[PDB]
Amino acid sequence: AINLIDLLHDGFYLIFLIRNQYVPADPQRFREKILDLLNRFEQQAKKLQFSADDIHDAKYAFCALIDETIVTQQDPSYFNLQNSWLISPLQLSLFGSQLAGYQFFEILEQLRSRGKERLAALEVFHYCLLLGFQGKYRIESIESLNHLVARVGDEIDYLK
Repeated sequence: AINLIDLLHDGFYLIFLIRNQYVPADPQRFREKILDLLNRFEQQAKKLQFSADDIHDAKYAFCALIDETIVTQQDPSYFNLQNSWLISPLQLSLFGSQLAGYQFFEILEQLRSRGKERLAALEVFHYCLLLGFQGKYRIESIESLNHLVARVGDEIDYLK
């Protein structure tokens, strides 16, 4: 009954704080807190017997989401947290990737297709979309992204 969204409950709250304009007092202590929460999340998700791909893709989505929340911030208070983060964004540090804007949506299309068998992973990718992740849709039309969020949400409602 515990979900992958619930294991990331501590990590998503810190996403919510940055969205809510809270600024970490210590950027590098903030970053090691994220890394330890992702290992906690993995150790706990592995013991609850979630598949290695579900664990991998939930952490991937959260890292794509935390990276873009931080880098898109325009208010000048975030200037020191952005300057320490851009040294190594977690997409690049943990996955060697800079293609998350596109590949988050490739992985999402794989999970929509797998439906019930990967629905724990797909609930995470939907929740990253409700907490502001845009990726590749930021420069394309944005209404296209709301309709995508709406129907992935519908499919999750349907799969229950």
